[PDB]
Amino acid sequence: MWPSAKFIDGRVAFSRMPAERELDEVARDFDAVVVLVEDYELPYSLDEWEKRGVEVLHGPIPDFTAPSVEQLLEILRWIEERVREGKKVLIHCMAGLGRSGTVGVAWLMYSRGLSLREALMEVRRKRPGAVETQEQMEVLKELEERIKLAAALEHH
Ligand SMILES: [Cl-]
Repeated sequence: MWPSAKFIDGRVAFSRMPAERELDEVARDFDAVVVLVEDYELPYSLDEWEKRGVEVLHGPIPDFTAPSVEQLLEILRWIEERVREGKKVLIHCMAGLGRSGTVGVAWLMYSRGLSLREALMEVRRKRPGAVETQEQMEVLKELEERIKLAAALEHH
């Protein structure tokens, strides 16, 4: 297991950007990768993943910014489809902090129904620093309220 990978359940991890020399290892350990960096941040083409038999969702998010709630939910749905096929999924930004941490917190709230508080404490335990900006934090409250609101519809 790639030591940079920070697992938030048995199948999904977040990390920093693998370097090109790290790709063979990351590919032996993961079947799918959600790449959250922008093109100019990458030091190799995303074909390198394809060549190694790894499925890619490229969901670029400019650094120190936040996805919208709809980008987040799109990423979550794709992660869920792969987990269902028996895959392991790595989510990665550049530093392993704000962007990939924001998605990882979103993954715990969606898949396990934990509060933003409990999810954020789990992600920070694995990587202190994660979720960097207040826009990142805001989108997570936005998502939390939507999750509560959707769970409330199902009760009544
Ligand atoms: Cl919704």
